[PDB]
Amino acid sequence: AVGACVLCNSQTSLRCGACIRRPFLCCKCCYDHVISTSHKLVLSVNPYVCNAPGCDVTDVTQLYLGGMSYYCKSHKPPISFPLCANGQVFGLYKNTCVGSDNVTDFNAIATCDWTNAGDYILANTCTERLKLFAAETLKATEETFKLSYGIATVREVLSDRELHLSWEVGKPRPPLNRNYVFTGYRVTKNSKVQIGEYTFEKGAVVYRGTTTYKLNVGDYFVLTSHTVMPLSAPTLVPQEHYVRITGLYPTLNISDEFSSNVANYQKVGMQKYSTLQGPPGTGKSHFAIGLALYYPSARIVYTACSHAAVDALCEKALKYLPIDKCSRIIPAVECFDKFKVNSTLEQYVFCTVNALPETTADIVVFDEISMATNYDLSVVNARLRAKHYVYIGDPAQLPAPRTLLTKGTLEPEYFNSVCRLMKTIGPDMFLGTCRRCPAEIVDTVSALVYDNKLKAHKDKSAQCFKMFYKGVITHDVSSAINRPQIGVVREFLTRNPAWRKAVFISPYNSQNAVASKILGLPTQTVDSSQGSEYDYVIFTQTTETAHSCNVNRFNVAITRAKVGILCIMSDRDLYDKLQFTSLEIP
Amino acid sequence: FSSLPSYAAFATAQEAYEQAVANGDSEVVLKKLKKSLNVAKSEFDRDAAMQRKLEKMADQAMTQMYKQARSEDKRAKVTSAMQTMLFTMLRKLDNDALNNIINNARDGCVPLNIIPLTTAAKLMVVIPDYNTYKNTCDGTTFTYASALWEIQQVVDADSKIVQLSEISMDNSPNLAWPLIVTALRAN
Amino acid sequence: FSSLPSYAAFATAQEAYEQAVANGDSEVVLKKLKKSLNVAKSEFDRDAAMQRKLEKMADQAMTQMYKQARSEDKRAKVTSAMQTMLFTMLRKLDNDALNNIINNARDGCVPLNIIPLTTAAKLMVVIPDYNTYKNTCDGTTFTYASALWEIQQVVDADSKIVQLSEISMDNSPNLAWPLIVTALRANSAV
Amino acid sequence: NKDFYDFAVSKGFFKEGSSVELKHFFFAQDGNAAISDYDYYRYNLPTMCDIRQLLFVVEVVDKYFDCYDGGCINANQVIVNNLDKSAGFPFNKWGKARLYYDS
Amino acid sequence: SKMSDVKCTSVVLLSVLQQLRVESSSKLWAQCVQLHNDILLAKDTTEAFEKMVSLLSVLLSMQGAVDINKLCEEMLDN
RNA sequence: GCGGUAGUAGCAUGCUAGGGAGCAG
RNA sequence: UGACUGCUCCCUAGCAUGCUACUACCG
Ligand SMILES: [Zn+2]
Ligand SMILES: [Zn+2]
Ligand SMILES: [Zn+2]
Repeated sequence: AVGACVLCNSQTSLRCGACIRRPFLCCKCCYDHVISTSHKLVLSVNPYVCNAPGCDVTDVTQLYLGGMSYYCKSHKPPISFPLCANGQVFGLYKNTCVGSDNVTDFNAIATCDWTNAGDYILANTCTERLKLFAAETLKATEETFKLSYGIATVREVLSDRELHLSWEVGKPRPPLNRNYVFTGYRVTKNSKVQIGEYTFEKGAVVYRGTTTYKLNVGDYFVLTSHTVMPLSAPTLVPQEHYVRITGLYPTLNISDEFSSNVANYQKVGMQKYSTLQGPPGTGKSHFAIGLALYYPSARIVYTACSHAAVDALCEKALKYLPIDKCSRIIPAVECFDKFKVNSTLEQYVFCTVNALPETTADIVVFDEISMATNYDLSVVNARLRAKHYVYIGDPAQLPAPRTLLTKGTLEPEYFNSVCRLMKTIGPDMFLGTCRRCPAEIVDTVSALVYDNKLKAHKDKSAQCFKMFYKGVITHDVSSAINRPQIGVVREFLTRNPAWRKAVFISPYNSQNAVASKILGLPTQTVDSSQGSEYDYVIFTQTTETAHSCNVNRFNVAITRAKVGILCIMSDRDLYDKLQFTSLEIP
Repeated sequence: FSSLPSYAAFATAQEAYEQAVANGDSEVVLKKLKKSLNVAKSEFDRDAAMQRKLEKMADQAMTQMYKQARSEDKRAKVTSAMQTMLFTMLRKLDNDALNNIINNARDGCVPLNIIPLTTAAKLMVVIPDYNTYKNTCDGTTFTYASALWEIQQVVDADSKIVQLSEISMDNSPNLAWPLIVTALRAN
Repeated sequence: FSSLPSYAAFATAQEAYEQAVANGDSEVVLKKLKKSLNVAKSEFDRDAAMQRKLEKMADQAMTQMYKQARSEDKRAKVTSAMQTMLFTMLRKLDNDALNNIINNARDGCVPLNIIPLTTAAKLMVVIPDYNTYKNTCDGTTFTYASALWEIQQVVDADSKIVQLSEISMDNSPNLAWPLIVTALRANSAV
Repeated sequence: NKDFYDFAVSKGFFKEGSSVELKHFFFAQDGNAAISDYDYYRYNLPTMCDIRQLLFVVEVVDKYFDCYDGGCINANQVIVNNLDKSAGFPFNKWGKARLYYDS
Repeated sequence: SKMSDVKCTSVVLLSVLQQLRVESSSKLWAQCVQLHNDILLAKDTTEAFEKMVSLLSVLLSMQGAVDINKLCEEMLDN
């Protein structure tokens, strides 16, 4: 009941009747919320409505406070004083209220459909708590506009990986790839019954098996969502550098295999938070282990948004240093049970943004912070009250798709809370680790956005592929299948012997789904190639209008290779000075 | 109630009539002044009580809403409130047996069943480290809950019997430590 | 309260009388003003009171009729619920044994206490302790009420399955003892 | 209620040897209590009476109950207070006594 | 004053035990109820204390349940 | 000059209706 | 899951009666 309106710094019991999150607005604050826009309904400890039987008044501007109750205008016992009067709304804290100078914060960003770029613009032009309200409202609008599409179901079953699928009544269908997991429920007569986790991309309906299934009649698959609760801890911690190396457990040996570790070790010695801007091969592979060995007993927590990217470190986090000192817990969802699972007690707790309880910790070393709003930062800073932070990440690592984009692409810097801070105050560490990624990618990628931080560490043997091509497009309701650069990729792989050991990633899974029918290259998604980076690669774009060929949405997915790459680009923007070997079409 | 136009009109009429009467005058002027004064006086006097009733009623309504909100808040923290209260009273009791068992549970040595009161019946506890064994178990007797017990069995996490002579300072750290002592109440 | 039928006449008379007063005419016009305005306000008084009485009467009538309608709706739904309950419990009467024992009666009337005793398909036994257990339902089939029953399931006070192999004299003090035994009529009904 | 107990203790109450002490509490019962309490009807036995003496005792009792008046009343003269109480079995699955006195 | 204190503490302890879903085990709940009802009827202050130890042992022998150490660091039990 | 009548305001008295709580058999 | 009666205190709403007061009409 009693929450907090903070812009006016006013405890409140009121809330707007028709709004996004039942937001909390004080007396004068609810007033200029209900006169600057149209929100003529409020909720208190009890809702304001005439109490005579059969009466109906939604409005509050004409209700009266009667005999320990509320009465109204059309049906009027008016022995009272009006509820809305004298620049205020009747409630508790009617005296200890301040008001708002910026009248149109809610009136600007809580009044639109939460999809324009102006929402995020103002969210970055906010305070910590105001931008917390912003991030929670973005999660709320994500779920509330995801719960407006259909539910897939299999009513007569066919052979697995090739079924039939009817959907729903009149609703449209969302995008097509494995972004939306079709994990619904089955109904016997009134109850919900074990179903499993599914995903629909190819349709005759070809399914990808997150598990092996024996589908029965009627089985329904759809994401059923709850609402993210309000959070009680700030996302970012204010920048305060340490007086000394007091309270640390120093070691005697110094890392040697890593050539950019000692100065950054000292930095962690007197740095409180740490974020950098890097593609694969930026210390995310070895520097975490470097800190792990350089301070043994420090409570250091790691996390990636999916377990297959936590695995990229955890696979040898138990080999480089003893097993007894790491863990991450697996809920049951694709998660890897390598470590000591169902064990809160550990030292180097690996984690996933989706789930981890809170006991205690002291040092933060968290991986990518990309595909979520301030929820990711806040849940992990609430997870532990830490003395040191390392926010490994990038505003372009896996930039959060803004659901149904309608109005352009915003500046990459404007991420949750730290990426705009990031290159306005400078990178937190001196760190570049190009021991897998070669210089052929580094040249272009660092000349574009990551200036002078990553090194041209490894040379190339003039095998990088160029072929001038414009291309033609053909789109579907939720994806697109490519004629021309797909054919050119085919006839290119028919020229070189040792090129059929690559990946076939796709902007939407439809490309590899169609290709599996006649060649059969493995399925790959642009969603998250979690901790799985390989040298030889076949990249494809099909349709690239606003999600692909705009900014560094996947310029890290252009950092594919180690000694050789393929990166198909059907536009004429990201080639300005790229010098791939010029060879003619066959 | 001096913030209403009725008060202003009544005050001006009062002043005018009082000045005219104190100056001394005839009957018709007094009659006209009082006929123009009494209506304003009644106008003031009605609101003078209506405002008071409104103010007290508003105060009562705010009181009632505060009470409802506080009751709703209070009925949602009962588990934590009760646990804190119980441990406060347990502090205030100040008994040696209760203090002994509370400290033992706080360090890790908890029981496995209800503590018996008779001169018989079995009690099982868990001893997770050598220091607790050093403090409690010395010889073949057991001191727990301000009483005396006699050890008769020691079982490890692997459920193998360990003889009493085995446990020693350096001879212990090769064992499954969460031991389980089963004793009976000495007379 | 502002467009009453007498409001026009009252306001027009007041305006005309006060204009005549502002004209500074003789005392006769003032006396006429006073009389006319007094009678005008007197006639406006009942027109302002009776209407307010009537509105409150109408509002009370509306409220009473609304609550009557709500009561009727509730009655209809409770009637539907009772009918559904009766017709649902009808479907378990075992209409062959019941008919067989009804026809044997000399006029169609039988005591109610002997209907479950001779036509029920399931039997439930509650056992306090082991001494009572070994005298009532020992083994796998027992006899009660001149019929043969065979055990189907045994649970405890916590509603957890208990196997007959562990209901012994030694293991008795390890069970939540208010045991419930379920059996079926053998050779007869289920 | 800890606040009231502390207030009472801070005023010289509940001392040793006092003549005022607590002996009224809320007692708790285990699972098989309702049936154990119902089993007290075993004290009800069939009893035959001395009829020639009961037929005179009833006359004296009727003499005692003689200064009142009674009879039957219509359904619109019945007074019921607190219509928000239980209606019994199986009527408690659908509402209180208000539902059946209104329907 | 040392007897009413233990009776009030026993009432609070039984409430705390009931909040932890103990009555889902008939034997444990019956024993707890018997102990609690026996404490309130006591006349001397030694039997009440041993029964109090027995009743508190039920709460102490439940691992997850509550945090003994946090509830001892809040300027509470020593 | 006195009384009657019609509204309006404050105050007091007893019932009816609604809600919250206490004790007793 | 919450029975039947009896008594008492508190708060609000309506009705009836009485007291006083302010204007107006009538004789
Ligand atoms: Zn609003
Ligand atoms: Zn506000
Ligand atoms: Zn109304």
